[PDB]
Amino acid sequence: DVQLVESGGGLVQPGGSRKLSCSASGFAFSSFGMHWVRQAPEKGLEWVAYISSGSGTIYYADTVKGRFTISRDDPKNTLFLQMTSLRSEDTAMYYCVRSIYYYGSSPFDFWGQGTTLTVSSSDIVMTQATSSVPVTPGESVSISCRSSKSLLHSNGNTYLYWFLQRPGQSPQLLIYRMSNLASGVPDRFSGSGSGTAFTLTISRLEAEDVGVYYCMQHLEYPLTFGAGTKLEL
Amino acid sequence: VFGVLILTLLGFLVAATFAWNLLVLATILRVRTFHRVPHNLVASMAVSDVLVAALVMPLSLVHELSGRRWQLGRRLCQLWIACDVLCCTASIWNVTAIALDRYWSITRHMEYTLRTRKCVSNVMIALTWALSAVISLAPLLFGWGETYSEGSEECQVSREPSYAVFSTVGAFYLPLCVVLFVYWKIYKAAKFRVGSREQKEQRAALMVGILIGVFVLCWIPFFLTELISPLCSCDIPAIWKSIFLWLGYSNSFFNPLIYTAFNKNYNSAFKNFF
Amino acid sequence: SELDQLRQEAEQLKNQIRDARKACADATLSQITNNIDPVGRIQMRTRRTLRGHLAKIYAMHWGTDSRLLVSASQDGKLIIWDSYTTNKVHAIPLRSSWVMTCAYAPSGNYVACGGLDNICSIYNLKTREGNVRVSRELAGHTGYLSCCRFLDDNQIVTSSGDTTCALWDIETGQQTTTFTGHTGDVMSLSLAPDTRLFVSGACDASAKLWDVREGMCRQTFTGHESDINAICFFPNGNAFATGSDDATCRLFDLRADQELMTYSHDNIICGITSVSFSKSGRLLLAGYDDFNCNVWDALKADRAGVLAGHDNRVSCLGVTDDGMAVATGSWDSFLKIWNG
Amino acid sequence: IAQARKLVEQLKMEANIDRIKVSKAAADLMAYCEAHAKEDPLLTPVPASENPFRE
Amino acid sequence: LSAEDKAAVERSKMIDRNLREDGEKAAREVKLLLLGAGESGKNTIVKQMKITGIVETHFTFKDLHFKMFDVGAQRSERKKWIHCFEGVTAIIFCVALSDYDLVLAEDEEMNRMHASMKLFDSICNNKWFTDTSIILFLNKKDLFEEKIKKSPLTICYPEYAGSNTYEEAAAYIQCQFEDLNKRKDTKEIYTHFTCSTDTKNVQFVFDAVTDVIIKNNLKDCGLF
Ligand SMILES: NCCc1c[nH]c2ccc(C(N)=O)cc12
Repeated sequence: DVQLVESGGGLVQPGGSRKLSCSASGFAFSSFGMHWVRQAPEKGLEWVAYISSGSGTIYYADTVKGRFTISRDDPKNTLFLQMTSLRSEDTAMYYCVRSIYYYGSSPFDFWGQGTTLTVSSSDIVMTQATSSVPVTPGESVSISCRSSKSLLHSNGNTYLYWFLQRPGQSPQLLIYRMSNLASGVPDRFSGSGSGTAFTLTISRLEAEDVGVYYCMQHLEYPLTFGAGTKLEL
Repeated sequence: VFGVLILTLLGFLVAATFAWNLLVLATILRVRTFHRVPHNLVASMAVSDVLVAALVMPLSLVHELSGRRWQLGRRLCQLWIACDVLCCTASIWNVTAIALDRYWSITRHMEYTLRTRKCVSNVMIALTWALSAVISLAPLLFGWGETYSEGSEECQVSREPSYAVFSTVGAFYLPLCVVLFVYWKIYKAAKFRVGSREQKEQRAALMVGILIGVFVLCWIPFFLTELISPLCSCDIPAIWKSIFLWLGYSNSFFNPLIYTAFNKNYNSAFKNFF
Repeated sequence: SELDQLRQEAEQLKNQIRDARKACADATLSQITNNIDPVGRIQMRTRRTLRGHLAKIYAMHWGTDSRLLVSASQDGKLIIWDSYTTNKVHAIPLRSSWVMTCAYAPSGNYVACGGLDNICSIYNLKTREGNVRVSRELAGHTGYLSCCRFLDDNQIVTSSGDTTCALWDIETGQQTTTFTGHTGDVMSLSLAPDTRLFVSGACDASAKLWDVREGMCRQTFTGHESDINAICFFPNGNAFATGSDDATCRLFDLRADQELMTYSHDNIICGITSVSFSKSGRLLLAGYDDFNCNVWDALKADRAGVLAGHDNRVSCLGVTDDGMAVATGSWDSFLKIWNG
Repeated sequence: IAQARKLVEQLKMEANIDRIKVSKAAADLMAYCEAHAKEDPLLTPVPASENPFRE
Repeated sequence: LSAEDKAAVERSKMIDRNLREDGEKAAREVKLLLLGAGESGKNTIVKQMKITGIVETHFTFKDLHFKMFDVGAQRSERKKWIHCFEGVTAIIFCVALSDYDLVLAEDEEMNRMHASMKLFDSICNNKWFTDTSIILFLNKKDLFEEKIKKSPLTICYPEYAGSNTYEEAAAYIQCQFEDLNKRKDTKEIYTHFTCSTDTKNVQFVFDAVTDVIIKNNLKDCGLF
């Protein structure tokens, strides 16, 4: 019974100060690292920050470091994000994501509802070949994307993730490491790839399957998100 | 000297005090059950006892082999007369350290837990080596005494009337008093914990007496002579001083004869080793 | 009255069985393998060493993917290792610290353990939350547990010191079938590759072959002198090897129902703790009480090598599914992984 | 007194099985060991190129 | 190594840090093994010092944490699990004085006071408990006083050769249980006559444990 509650938001003048709050319940909060992901209007997702269990590792984005900080409260099961030195380019809705890392774990499984934030007015790159692909009902279509750097490691494990976002709904994890299906997802979806080119295959498309797909990489920080593909009937 | 027999005996002493300490140091690391609190002090004892045998005793042997004239200039005299007053003091304070542990584990077994123990142990293994350095590099890195002899090359530890008393008091007399007091207390406790057959009473006294006598007879004549000679402005023959020096150096031979040979686990490990 | 003639009939039946057993014995297996090229020399070195148990180690079990491992110690802890990187994945605390067995589910979702509390506990490793929790406690034995094996995700078979073995149903927690016939404590189990029969060694110096579906004894094998401590199945599925306290290991054959060969020496006087085979069945590894582990040629009874790296006695021993490594546990609280 | 009857019944049930010669079974073990010999990493050492436990 | 193995290493570091932290909490405790025979008075002993398989009990007296394991409900072979308990601080033994006149139920030619002696002889001289002390309790003494006036001790041992009084019989009984120890150079036996007494039962155990700990500390120097 995982539930996510967030507090804070609303219009504010540039340079204002506030704090973003998160609430967790129904699971061991002390054993999960947390991520902050924002999505500007008419834009894709963007990784913001990461904190591990025990507060032993903290990371920030290139355009975020210096004007942001993260923290957690184990006894109260609370997550914080202090707001300072705000700009007009930070108008986005912030999500909360949990992740656990051991041999065989599936990170980014559960996503929060998020809260709206708005104000008054190299590295691996993920590229999707086609912005919008028409869909024929009852047929099978595929979505393909590529990367500038190979995602194949010495240990043999590759780091590619697929996320589906329903219209007006929080995204959910479909496939992790390009070949493993997440729990609670029907067997219609199937992931594939070879070295640098990855294609996602769907056996059949239904009325529920319509949505926006995203691609992710986890070889190194920061985490880059490819532009979403609009599935149109 | 008085025949080649003395030289052969000194060489055998060098070889024995090097090889035995090397064997002990190898054994502590080889055996993986030797990772407890009272075993780190034995490792410090062994390394301090081997650092003098390996590189402080042959230098004295060649220095006294023919004439009281140093082979090199000021490049070696200062270095040789350094570990001599550092790798020996760190051995006297290691014996005092092993004693204070046994006392606090028989007199106060309650507060001496599995943490307090390790903490106080490691703290002592530091202060011991720190103080050693302070005294050794005092008549040099602050300006004091000679430690420069002359063209006659008479390499000798400073003979300043204040440095002699300071170093002797800070190196020997305080550890001597501490060891005597703690072992008297331990012996009384062991006597009391027997009465309320006879081997358990006639072996404890023998062990304590062996420890005290071995520690005392090998260092008490040297230190008292040093303090008495400069201050009382009295000159002693150069033979007695040399003999006392060899006694002080030879104490390192007896030093692992007690804390390692008579133990059970260490003896079993030695027997297991070829 | 009728007791005397019943005893006489039982004795004559036993004599008839032994007469048939002797009559069907044509020749020993040693003569057949006289002209077989021997293995030669076997050398193995410690590739990994795992530490973290602050007590004696009593059991272990390999995962079905030949990478994960489970160990149980009398410190009250259940640790899941990653053998490749010597990492720790889970650490489960037990209600009772007197544990003497552990097992790993073939599917990889469940882990079971038991001990002196006469209760077998089953743990769930894939909960929705990021933690493990007890899913079912099985009770009904009147003695300490000795072995534990998973038939599948919903069945399990245990053996205890009350001279009985039982087959459980995890969903309901009720004993489906019980096995009787042993007159002493049962100390070991071994499931057939087909998962249709199993064998058990007891303290009365005997072994029996059971039928899981019918719940009846089919065959019994004797020949040991003191007590049986370990048992294991041949990869073919038609033979098994045992290990005792008389410092001897013996190989039995189901189809002929006899004993084929014995593995004894003259410098060995301590009992065997564990027994395991190789992937092809050419070697037989047996742990010993003198801190050593030996390797025997299964078809010639010749010591091919020695695995001496432990301070205290060896208590557990296992071989991976693909046959690339062998792990050993001991009372010095260290797990070592060997390779050839 | 039922223990004696149960024991004698079990003994009677176990004496009706069929048995084969030892040499056959020995040949069957030797043949299996020879057939599965090439895939035994412990028996035949493998090069360190594909050894997962690469220290 | 690849942004997903460092997390595994830090998780393992947290795991073994927690393991080490929990390990030293259970090292500052005294473990005692409770033994006996039948209804010799283990229940009364537990009642005097209190807070299926193995039963455990916890109690504190003077900032010492005690754990007592009762293993009287096994009925299996003692040989196959007695080596699990090697390393306990001490062993508590309970004997009923008022058992010389009584015999076993299923067997008539067996004194109930001889089986206890056999069990004590077996437990005391074991390859696993060579350096472990034993605390001996003689439980029922008032009923022994009541029955000693009319019945003689010669029924059990026809060699008592003494007046049927309390002291001369109790001392003989205590002696009969103390020469069964053939390891006098390494083992010590503490005896206590108690019967529905007060905190005296716990104070004796505290004193014996303190003595055992002090002697164990002294033996590490080769000085005892
Ligand atoms: N060869 C040992 C000499 C030594 C060790 N510690 C000392 C401390 C003081 C003095 C001294 N010459 O005053 C000498 C020594």
